Amino acid sequence: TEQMTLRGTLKGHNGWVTQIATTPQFPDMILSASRDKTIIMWKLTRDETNYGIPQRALRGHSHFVSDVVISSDGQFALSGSWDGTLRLWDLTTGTTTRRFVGHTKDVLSVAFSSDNRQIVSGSRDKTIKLWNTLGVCKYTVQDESHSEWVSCVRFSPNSSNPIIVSCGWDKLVKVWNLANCKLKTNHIGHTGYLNTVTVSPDGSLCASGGKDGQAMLWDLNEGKHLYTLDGGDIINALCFSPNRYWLCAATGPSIKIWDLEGKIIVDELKQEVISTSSKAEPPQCTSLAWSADGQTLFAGYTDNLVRVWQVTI
Amino acid sequence: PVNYYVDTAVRHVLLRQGVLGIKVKIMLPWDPSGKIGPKKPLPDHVSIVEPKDEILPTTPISEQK
Repeated sequence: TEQMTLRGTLKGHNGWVTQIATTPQFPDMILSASRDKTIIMWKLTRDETNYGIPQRALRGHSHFVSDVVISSDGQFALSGSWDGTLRLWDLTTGTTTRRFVGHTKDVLSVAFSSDNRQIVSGSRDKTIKLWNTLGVCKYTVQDESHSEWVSCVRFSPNSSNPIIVSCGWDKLVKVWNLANCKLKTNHIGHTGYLNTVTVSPDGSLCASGGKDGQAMLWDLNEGKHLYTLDGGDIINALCFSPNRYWLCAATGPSIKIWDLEGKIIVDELKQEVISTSSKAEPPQCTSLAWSADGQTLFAGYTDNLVRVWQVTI
Repeated sequence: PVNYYVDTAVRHVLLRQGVLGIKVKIMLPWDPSGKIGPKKPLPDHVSIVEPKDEILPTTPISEQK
């Protein structure tokens, strides 16, 4: 079966990498966020000396940047921050065209709609919130929301079932109808708080995880439970492959992949030892992205680096 | 905190042998709203909210509206 190998590393940051984002429109570009308050745009290269260079940096947020996402045309990017404000960036000039305001705490995740005509967000303020791209808020979920911090929000990629999924510190996963503005279904099972939720590109399955170290699968349209996978110590991020039936997870200092035909671990990715006089000797992995080609993986870390892996035979 | 938790007065009284002094000081109770005392707490009085009503066991289930 297929096996990963280390390609190279990217060095231009002064705090933990918080997220990475990519598109099929520009395969020599990637974009990433950090606790150093700024978003970096990278020029990738196939040169033997170093795999990429910081090309531009976006500087307008006043605390940490928590989430970042790119428009399907590759012209614009959207981001949230621990300063409680949400911003839309023109990637050609490196300037914000609009600013979104109306949360009263601290913003943990954001997404674009699959048509890119609507925006959604989640926060420590306990409210999910919906926005028009002209910067005006359109609905607020309030009493039916999570009882604790809203950790994540995501859209289904398909057009024929317009719904969103979410996870929170009250250890529930919830599913919501877009046009009707209402809750559809709870899912219950996890013992710890939740860090992440994700959906397969065919629009069929969820995955979710957090402190309990378990990845659990769920149906989007059949409304029911599927099998549980033990990850290890903790789950920081999850993603599906774009062209294989694989789930991938970032788990403490290591990254891991499951082949879902026959439910088996393909490989686990680890770091060369730097001897350290304390517990948690290695730095942890914080975020993942597969390239639009599917053949290469980007991963971010608490040691201010992005590490790149290829597939091999 | 002395500027809002302590109430004070000083007075004189004249008796046949001369003047005596009186001084009075009172320390007020904290009153969150009601005007018996100040609404602002003392600077080193931290208080912790109690955890409630959790269930320890779980098993995976789904619940539609």
